[PDB]
Amino acid sequence: IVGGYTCGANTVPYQVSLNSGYHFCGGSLINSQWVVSAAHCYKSGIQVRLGEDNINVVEGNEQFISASKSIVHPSYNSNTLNNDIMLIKLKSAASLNSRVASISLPTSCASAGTQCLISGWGNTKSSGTSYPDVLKCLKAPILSDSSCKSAYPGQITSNMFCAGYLEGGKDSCQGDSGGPVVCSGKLQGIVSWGSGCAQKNKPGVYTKVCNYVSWIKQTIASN
Ligand SMILES: NC(=[NH2+])c1ccc2[nH]c(-c3cccc(-c4ccccc4)c3[O-])cc2c1
Ligand SMILES: [Ca+2]
Ligand SMILES: [Cl-]
Repeated sequence: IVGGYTCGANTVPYQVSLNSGYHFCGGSLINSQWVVSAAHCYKSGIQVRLGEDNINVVEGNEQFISASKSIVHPSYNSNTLNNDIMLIKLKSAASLNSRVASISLPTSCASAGTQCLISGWGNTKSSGTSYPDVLKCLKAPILSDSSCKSAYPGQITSNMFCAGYLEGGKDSCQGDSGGPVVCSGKLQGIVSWGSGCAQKNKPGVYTKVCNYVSWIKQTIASN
């Protein structure tokens, strides 16, 4: 997260770190046995780490659970990143409490102007790499479709939305992919891509979760 602030330990209880010997992507807990992340964060050997703040120090509250299976959306396109969503089923259910809690899926999509909270352990520099130990937060608004399409002509599908600041300075970045974009207590987006990080007129692009709720529900119900 570039231009964000330190969240404060366990203030984002649905945030998870996907780990394979190092942190490579974020994710969101939506119930005690399932996590939602981005399809491009897929790999084998994923250990989901819940209740984290400093990802390099065991401080207490952490729950490390292995993924039993990861379900990449069948229509995921790695060249356009259209349908960049994945569901991860945990080997055992997590113990939910005040430090580990799930986030609700939306019933409707959000409107431009909605203020959301994006979090993650990704890079905090736009020009260079500086990875933090603790979780960073950023409050950012969803942009209108015209501004998004005007910024990325020909690359935005109906399953994506832009959120951020056109002046530059604040954005999600590498290491944040797969993580949550929460607005009014509902998970509206998943960190997907962007051109650089925090550059002027190049806002971040997120997977529009409201378009996948029936898919998530049906897939979980059958797995
Ligand atoms: N400007 C943004 N808002 C933004 C958001 C998420 C991002 N993720 C990345 C990213 C960069 C390099 C590699 C990966 C990557 C690739 C495979 C698996 C996991 C992460 C990224 O997610 C850049 C990147 C940029
Ligand atoms: Ca830790
Ligand atoms: Cl267009």
